Amino acid sequence: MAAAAGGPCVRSSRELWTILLGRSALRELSQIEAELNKHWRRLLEGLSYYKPPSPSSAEKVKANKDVASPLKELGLRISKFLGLDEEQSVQLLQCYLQEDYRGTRDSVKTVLQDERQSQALILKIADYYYEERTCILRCVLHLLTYFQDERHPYRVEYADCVDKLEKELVSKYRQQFEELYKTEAPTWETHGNLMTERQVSRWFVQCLREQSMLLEIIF
Amino acid sequence: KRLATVAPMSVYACLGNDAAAIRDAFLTRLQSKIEDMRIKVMILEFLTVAVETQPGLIELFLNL
Repeated sequence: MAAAAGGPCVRSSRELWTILLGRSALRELSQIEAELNKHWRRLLEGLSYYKPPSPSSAEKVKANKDVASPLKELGLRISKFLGLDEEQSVQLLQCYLQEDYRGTRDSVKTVLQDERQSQALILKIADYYYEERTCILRCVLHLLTYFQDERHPYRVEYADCVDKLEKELVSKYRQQFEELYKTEAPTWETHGNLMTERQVSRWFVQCLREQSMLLEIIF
Repeated sequence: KRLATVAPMSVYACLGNDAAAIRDAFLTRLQSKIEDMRIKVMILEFLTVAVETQPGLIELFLNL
């Protein structure tokens, strides 16, 4: 509702990275502070970030959105293709907000967009999905580099510490690499013709990017 | 903005209908996410010139 209203803006992983960006500083003070502080244990368990669909998730999805039919169709579709959970899938679609960005990024007038088309929209949703996955690892990597340069709040339980939790990150992220390597091929769960030349490369690019940042955190 | 002030011409015609609409939205969105003071000033600055430098861009602003 609020998201639909646009009053709230869901922080995309992309924005979260941008705030984290090495040059960035000023952005880091605000809403991000709340986000980083948030207890939600996505950081501790990265896998949960793009968890596979579950009936628990399905239930949450229904409860979460009762408000609108239309978004729902897309979210279900995307959740289906990648096999990501519905709630998360809803969030991905929810970056509907960034439509404006979408239009401008498109090519120069040799076309006056075919933006409205469902096919075009879905391709971009996949685009958004790839963007989010890649950015999330990106965020985590910078987030740690950030913390391990003096900053108490996020660390907390990590105050001039004992380093059990934090050490745990290494093995955990490490496990993720297998998945990243595994994405040699796209999920055949996805529909055909979605796989354009562009998608294939972006899919692959996501694979490398996730691996790179994951490696960086572990290092 | 600087172009418009010196230029007063129709940015909108050249920009195109859709691009202008999308752009204006960006300016509002510009203010929103990180609530930077600087970012807010920019939108105000851009819009102020647009209104003053005639109506072509201006009507678009209000209309969503």
